[PDB]
Amino acid sequence: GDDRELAILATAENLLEDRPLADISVDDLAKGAGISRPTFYFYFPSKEAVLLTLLDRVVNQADMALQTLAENPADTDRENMWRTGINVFFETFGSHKAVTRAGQAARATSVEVAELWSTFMQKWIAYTAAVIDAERDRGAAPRTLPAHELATALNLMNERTLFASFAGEQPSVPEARVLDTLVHIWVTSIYGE
Amino acid sequence: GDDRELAILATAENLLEDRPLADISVDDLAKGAGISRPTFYFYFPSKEAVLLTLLDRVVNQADMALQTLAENPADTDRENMWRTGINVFFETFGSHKAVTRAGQAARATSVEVAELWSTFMQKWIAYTAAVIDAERDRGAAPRTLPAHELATALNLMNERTLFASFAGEQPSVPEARVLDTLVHIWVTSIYGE
Ligand SMILES: COc1ccc(NC(=O)N2CCC(C)CC2)cc1
Ligand SMILES: COc1ccc(NC(=O)N2CCC(C)CC2)cc1
Repeated sequence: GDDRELAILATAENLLEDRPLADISVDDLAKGAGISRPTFYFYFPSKEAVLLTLLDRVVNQADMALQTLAENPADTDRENMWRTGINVFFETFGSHKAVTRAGQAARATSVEVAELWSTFMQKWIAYTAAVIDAERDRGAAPRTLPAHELATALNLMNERTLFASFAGEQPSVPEARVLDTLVHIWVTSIYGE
Repeated sequence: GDDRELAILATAENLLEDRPLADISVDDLAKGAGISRPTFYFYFPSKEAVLLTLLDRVVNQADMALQTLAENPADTDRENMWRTGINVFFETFGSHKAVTRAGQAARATSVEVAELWSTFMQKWIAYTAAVIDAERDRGAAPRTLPAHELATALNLMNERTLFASFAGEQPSVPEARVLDTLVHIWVTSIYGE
């Protein structure tokens, strides 16, 4: 079970580097995984379900990395604190660009992909707002915008900006500049009065 | 010519308030415009071409409003200067939410829609960077990030945040909060050291 499922998922991630999900057949997935087509349908109903599982894996990888960071004591340097956090997403999604690209596109056509992304964005926004609230409570950040509203716009900026950078969209921030760009906007907007 | 073309465009904008372009037929468009199907094909090749023209109209409306603002002397109050500028996009796109929603979705499936949006984003980013550069030259803004990179992330934030707000996505900034939210992040990031 585990082994043939993992092989299908690995094959899908590899083929999505070359082409979009529309141009990948179940035959391609079964062939890559060394199984028959009917055996593929035992593990997944569709190529779309495979992408959902890949995206779920990547999103939970980012979330579990963020939880690991949240568990350790807080970085005493506020800019570095936020940079290490944004970097979890930069490195996790940047290490899975094909799944990232395909998953964002699938939000349009898949309610399960749209709901997965929504769910995790709400969790990441809530956490961001809780950190901003803690910074205000300790007198390290000014009481300016509603923290949850600020957190929402900053998280949406990172969603759009990181995906544009990884896809090489025109326009985009160069990948080698995007972490510095986003940290600057987070720190100035969280700590600026 | 002008009159039947305008009627098709008006019908399309009206029907997109009720449903997506996928659920609107050429019959629906011709019927709404008081023409036959074959007469529709004289003016446009597809329902997709109608949406392209609607989006083109809206994007050029925003751009021409921004040009009008760019022509007048600069607002002496830096926060108000940026607020009046962001408000051009808030009001223009917010007044055409059905075309906005349908056009953003069509970027996925239409190279002409994707190129239209890209073209105008590059123009708006260039203008933003030129204003930031002028603010630095006059000693009103600090020389922090590369202006074009800062401008790119701020414009992508507005793209994603305003569209989420107008679509009522979860998550989103409430529409009644989104202008204040974005102005705060632009002003703190442009003027913060
Ligand atoms: C590609 O999509 C996203 C990429 C990044 C984000 N969010 C973040 O960077 N953080 C920064 C650190 C914070 C404590 C949690 C949120 C959201 C979406
Ligand atoms: C919905 O998509 C966008 C909505 C807004 C923008 N950009 C802007 O707000 N401005 C602010 C003022 C500046 C001088 C030009 C750019 C881009 C995309």
